[PDB]
Amino acid sequence: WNVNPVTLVAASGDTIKGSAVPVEINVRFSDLELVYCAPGRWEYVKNKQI
Amino acid sequence: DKITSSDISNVARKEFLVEVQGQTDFLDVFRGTSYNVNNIRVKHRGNELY
Repeated sequence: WNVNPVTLVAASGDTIKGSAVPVEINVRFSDLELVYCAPGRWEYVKNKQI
Repeated sequence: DKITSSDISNVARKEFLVEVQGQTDFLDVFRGTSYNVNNIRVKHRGNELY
């Protein structure tokens, strides 16, 4: 991560956040937790890298 | 729900437009408690001498 980026996708369905357009991680270290959350929403937290 | 840590606790600053002349001192420096002697910034918009 960084270098060649991540690409995270909530495809149509239930948005990760907002637009749900694929959110891309160029952050070098990163750790991902997103849950399916009742407002059809997948919340991942501020690119915590550790 | 991403959570954040910050700076301002470990970095803060305050700047004075001078009036009335006089004003040879500045009290409390920044509002409360203690300034720390070891690191000093006085700026005339030139950064005043050590």
